Amino acid sequence: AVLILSEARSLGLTGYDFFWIVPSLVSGNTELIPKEFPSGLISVSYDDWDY
Amino acid sequence: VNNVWNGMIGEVVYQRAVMAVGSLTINEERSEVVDFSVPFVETGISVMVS
Amino acid sequence: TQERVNNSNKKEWNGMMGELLSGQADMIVAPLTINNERAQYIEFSKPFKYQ
Amino acid sequence: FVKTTVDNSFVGWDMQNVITLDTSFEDAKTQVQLKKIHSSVILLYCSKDE
Amino acid sequence: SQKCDLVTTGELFFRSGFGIGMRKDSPWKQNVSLSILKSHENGFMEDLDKT
Repeated sequence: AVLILSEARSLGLTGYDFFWIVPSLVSGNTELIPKEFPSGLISVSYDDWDY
Repeated sequence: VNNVWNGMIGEVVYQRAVMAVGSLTINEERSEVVDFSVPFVETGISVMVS
Repeated sequence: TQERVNNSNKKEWNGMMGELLSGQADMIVAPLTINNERAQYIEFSKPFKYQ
Repeated sequence: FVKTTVDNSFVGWDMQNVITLDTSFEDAKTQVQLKKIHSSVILLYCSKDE
Repeated sequence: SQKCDLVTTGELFFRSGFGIGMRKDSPWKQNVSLSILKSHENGFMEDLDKT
């Protein structure tokens, strides 16, 4: 996913009017984030803060 | 009223939404604060009786 | 209206609009219909009639 | 010349983006600029090596 | 109406008013059009048309 997003950034698919959506498999450990994930990356994940 | 507007024109003037579509109308005091564009229907005023 | 020059692919304006465009006048006060082709490079005013 | 003869024609062409490649095969500005081509009649102009 | 020997078949199609053409780079625009509106509500234009 990181490679795909980095490659597609140059092509212009991640501008101001695109909303990437991705399952919990790529959300990872919710602590380490590489310098390839654009902001606005809605991704359903299991709860780890509420209870 | 009291040197302030309200509704459509009021929200347009105070940089809140750059558009106003609907049943507006061209006037002389209105056009001095905003800028309309190419009227497309013929309005006016008329009398209706039973 | 707008016509084409003789034996060429260029575009030319004849009559009222051509006279106005070539620095020969500033107002066209006369019966003049509002059209998309005209309004490309002339700033109109609010209409004073409807027909 | 292309710009001045495409704005006078009576057929109505469609000017897309015009691209210049200052440094050939620099893979820092050639790739990003070249990757966005939504056309089919590319009209390059180089000497022989470029 | 004046030469009472003809008729006007049909009602209307492609309606568009007249106007006062001026060049794009002219300072008279913002003061001319407004004036027309100010002259379109105090019965001046209707009176002139009636006359």
